[PDB]
Amino acid sequence: EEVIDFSKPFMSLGISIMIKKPQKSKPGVFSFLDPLAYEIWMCIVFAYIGV
Amino acid sequence: LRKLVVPEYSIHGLFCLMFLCAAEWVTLGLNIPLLFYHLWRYFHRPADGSEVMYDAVSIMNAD
Repeated sequence: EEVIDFSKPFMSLGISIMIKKPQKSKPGVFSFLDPLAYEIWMCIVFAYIGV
Repeated sequence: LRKLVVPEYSIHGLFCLMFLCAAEWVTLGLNIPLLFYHLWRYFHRPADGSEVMYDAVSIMNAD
């Protein structure tokens, strides 16, 4: 701008983050526990013990 | 009394295990000393017989 003259921006932008699209993750061993949180499983174990 | 001792110690051990898994450190610290006392009491048999925690012959002693 010190040596030329600009116009008002015709397109405003900024820095941003590019990532690879999340894919269907390869199922993990012990993915059969995913429907319930770990805390539920531990409470189940200790309720079994207590009962 | 002999038939009734193991449940107490093992249930207290269950308490200790539960508080370990839950990561409740303070209560586990408060409970470890009694755990070790029970362990020592059960596995020492200070009585010379060393066959039962309470022995009818050794029992009836005032001490």
